[PDB]
Amino acid sequence: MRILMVGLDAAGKTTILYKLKLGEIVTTIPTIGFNVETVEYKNISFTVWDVGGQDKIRPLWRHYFQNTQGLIFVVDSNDRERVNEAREELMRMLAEDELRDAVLLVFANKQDLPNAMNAAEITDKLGLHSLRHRNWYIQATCATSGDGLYEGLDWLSNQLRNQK
Ligand SMILES: Nc1nc2c(ncn2[C@@H]2O[C@H](COP(=O)(O)OP(=O)(O)O)[C@@H](O)[C@H]2O)c(=O)[nH]1
Ligand SMILES: [Mg+2]
Repeated sequence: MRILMVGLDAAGKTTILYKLKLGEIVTTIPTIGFNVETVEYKNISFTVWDVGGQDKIRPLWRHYFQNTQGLIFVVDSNDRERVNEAREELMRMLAEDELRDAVLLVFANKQDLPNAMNAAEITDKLGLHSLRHRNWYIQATCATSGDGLYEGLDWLSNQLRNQK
């Protein structure tokens, strides 16, 4: 099954995967620049990738959103420099029908980081403090140890299957 674990560059995508261990990741280069890591094997299927509009205008993203039922948002809580880079992509995932119920799994790892915004504004400059109604979920995620990952994956799985 497919859950699009979206996230910026160096957020934590490869680590989470390092744990799950869906087998050496085939990191090929589809479009001049746009790389996608089809980390899809067995029950789990993660079409890995990064942000960037929608490549050099190709309907592959749409076909992903259409068939996908999952939604794992990994927010480099630290990257406070490009902060809105997510909001920019998310911009489309706003109205999009294909991904209505799809539970957005806000894995907010890298919060305790000295660089990142102070403790309180952690969930501020993100916009997840006021944005409600949308289907989402956010718990303290520690990929290194493994914490955060459990509650997230389980909650998502249950919600999606149960909601319908
Ligand atoms: N200090 C520390 N480093 C992290 C954290 N989690 C992962 N990183 C490291 O940051 C780097 C980028 O993560 P990576 O998995 O390669 O990200 P991806 O590029 O977005 O797939 C790797 O060197 C990770 O080990 C964390 O919260 N604390
Ligand atoms: Mg990669």
